[PDB]
Order: sequence, then C-alpha cells, then structure tokens
Amino acid sequence: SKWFNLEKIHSIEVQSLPEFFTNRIPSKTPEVYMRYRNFMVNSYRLNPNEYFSVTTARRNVSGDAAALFRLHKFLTKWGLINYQV
Repeated sequence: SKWFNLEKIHSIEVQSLPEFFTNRIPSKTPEVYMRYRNFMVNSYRLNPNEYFSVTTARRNVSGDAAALFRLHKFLTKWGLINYQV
C-alpha cells in the first residue's frame, strides 16, 4: 500500500472515516485517529501470520469500541491489516 504512510493521513482515510475529521469534536481528531490506526497497523505487522482482531484492539487500546470497530473494518477493507493471514 504505497499510498499509506504511518506519519500521514490520506484522502482515502478522510473520506472513509469522517468521524475523526469534523473539526468540531475535541475527542475525535486526526491525532487521535493516527494513534488508534497506527496501533492496529503496527500490531498486525508484528505478526502478519495471525489475524488481528477487533477484540484484541479493544483490549489493548482505550477508546470508543464502535469507533475502533469501524477503524478495523476500514483497515481490513483497504488491506492495511490481515492481508497475509
């Protein structure tokens, strides 16, 4: 995924998970988004042979479960995680 970069946010992400890009919700910002996102991607990349689950994400990261589920769904859809299980 050449388009993806751990230090940036691509237009694909802004369009797909608008809840973090409203400029009107203090708790949901690009900074918060990158924290959650990078944790999932970094976790999967550590052990690509294993399926990184929503349950593991919620157990390891403190955050809104529904938002984490949506983030996980997005990363799955675009092949950023669980692409070599």
